[PDB]
Amino acid sequence: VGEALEYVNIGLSHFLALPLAQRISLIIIIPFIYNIVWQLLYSLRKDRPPLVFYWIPWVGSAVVYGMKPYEFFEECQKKYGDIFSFVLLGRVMTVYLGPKGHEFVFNAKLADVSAEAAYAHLTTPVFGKGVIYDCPNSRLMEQKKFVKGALTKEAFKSYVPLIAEEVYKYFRDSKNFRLNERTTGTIDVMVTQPEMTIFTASRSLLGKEMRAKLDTDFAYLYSDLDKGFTPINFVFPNLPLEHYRKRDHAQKAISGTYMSLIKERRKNNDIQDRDLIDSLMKNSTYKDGVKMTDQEIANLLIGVLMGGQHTSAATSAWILLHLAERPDVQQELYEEQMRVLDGGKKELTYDLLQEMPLLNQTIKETLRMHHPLHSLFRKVMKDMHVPNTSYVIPAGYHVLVSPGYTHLRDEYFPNAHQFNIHRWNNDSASSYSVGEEVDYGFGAISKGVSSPYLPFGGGRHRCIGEHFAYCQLGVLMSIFIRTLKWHYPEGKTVPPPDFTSMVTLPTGPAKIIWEKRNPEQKIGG
Ligand code: HEM
Ligand SMILES: CCN(CC)c1ccc2cc(C(=O)NC[C@](O)(Cn3cncn3)c3ccc(F)cc3F)c(=O)oc2c1
Ligand SMILES: OC[C@H]1O[C@@H](O)[C@H](O)[C@@H](O)[C@@H]1O
Repeated sequence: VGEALEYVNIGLSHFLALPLAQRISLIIIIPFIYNIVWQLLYSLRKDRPPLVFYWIPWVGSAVVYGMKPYEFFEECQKKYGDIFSFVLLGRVMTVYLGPKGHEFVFNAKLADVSAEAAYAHLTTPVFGKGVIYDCPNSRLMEQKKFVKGALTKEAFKSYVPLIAEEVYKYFRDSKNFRLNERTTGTIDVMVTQPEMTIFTASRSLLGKEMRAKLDTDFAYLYSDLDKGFTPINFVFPNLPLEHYRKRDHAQKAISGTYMSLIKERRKNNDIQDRDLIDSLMKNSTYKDGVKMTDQEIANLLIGVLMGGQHTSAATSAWILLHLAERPDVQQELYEEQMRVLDGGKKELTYDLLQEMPLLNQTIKETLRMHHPLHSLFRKVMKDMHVPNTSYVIPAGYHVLVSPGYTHLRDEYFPNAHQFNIHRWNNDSASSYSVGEEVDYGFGAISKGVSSPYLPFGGGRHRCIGEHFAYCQLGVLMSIFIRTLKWHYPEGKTVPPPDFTSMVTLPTGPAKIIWEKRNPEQKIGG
């Protein structure tokens, strides 16, 4: 042994007498070989879920998971079952597919997992400090409560005409439409839908003043900030490049605009119930008496508007794209519009939107086939035992849940790759809590999260924007259906999703051809 330990020291010094080319070679080949050896030893472990084999250390399965995560999940499921782990850019990700996985991740105890440890670098450089994932979970819960106070049924009743006004304004003024001058045209829906989404959301949630700013060069800052909302932030949140300086500058200037309005309303004591800014000005004191700063209010507004921006814009893009090859669905939806709105002689209201089940089923079905968020993550903070298994998920791992994968499984949605709005007949609610409820701080929500359909997540991190999204999408599609027909250019069909973007938006350019149902119809103003 003593002689062996001498030759270890000798071996260590001979390593350094190696030619530098042979040294860097060993610096590479040794981790490769050890990674394989480590995986082979790891597969022996019975308190660990199977780990997907991978050749490149640290990188792991990043390429196949990044580009086609559902195909990746399906292959891993056949080989290993519903629980399995894979390496992703230096992280170990433990996936739990299906309703039991929804339950394991979305209902995990607060002390067991942390969303903000998974997401802080993704969002904080875009939204700003002190909100969403740049704060403890208890602050997030109350921020969600504050925002939900502007998302009441009475708010939605007031938002519907404002959103309708913005859609008609876009049809009238946008170069993509100009309905008073053109009866047919071609659009890229990943151009039109982001613009319609920010116009309708800024007008209703942010209010008249902030919508007005979008008619100026200030809109360029929104574009700059929006570019900053990218999954590259997971690995490179800050780099000395113009991309990041334009983003940071936009965050400062946009939040500065929000703060200017806030401080001006406070100065004049002009604080009503007009928008989410009014609401947060009156309702943003935490339960320990600490008040959100004006900077934090502005940053929360950015986060809310930006999250709702990308999910909603992608979703209305997918609705239009699925309907472009379904003139039968367009026709059905049009008949429902004519019946509910008395041939168009009734103005659309929030109440009447609730009397349009087929419209709401079309949104529901689009969200089944196109979950905007294919993977939701948490960092594991304490060792977690997987029930009915011998598995223990150790702290330092991440858990990954994918309701969007199960949305596309035949076992839960027969013919899952068929767009069929009638699978939701007499089940047209955006979601339906069936039994026991629980309040994490922002209102009672469903205690169970085992539904195979979870477009809005569940548990403490559940979306609070579901009813706003349905309101916004409902008004927008109601008007689209009543005003236009649309179809594909010859030989085109629904594009595949881009799974590497911030949401699973359509791979572009995704073009449709519209035509006015009434070429003589004029939009005033
Ligand atoms: C069709 C549209 C949308 C879909 C499918 C959707 C989906 C989701 C999902 C799956 C989650 C859970 C995230 C997780 O568990 O990690 C979530 C959370 C959230 N969403 Fe949405 N969302 C949509 C629109 C919106 C809108 C319009 C807003 C704002 C008005 C919004 C704001 C939020 C917020 C504040 C959270 C809470 C994040 C947390 O607690 O960690 N979402 N959303
Ligand atoms: C490369 C592919 N991969 C795998 C690594 C990706 C890619 C992008 C993402 C984005 C995610 C994401 O943006 N989550 C945050 C969000 O929940 C979104 N959101 C909910 N409702 C509306 N927006 C949120 C919640 C609250 C809010 F105030 C703003 C928000 F933005 C995510 O979770 O995972 C990802 C995984
Ligand atoms: O969002 C518009 C408004 O909705 C109202 O019902 C809320 O009570 C207000 O706080 C909010 O400003």
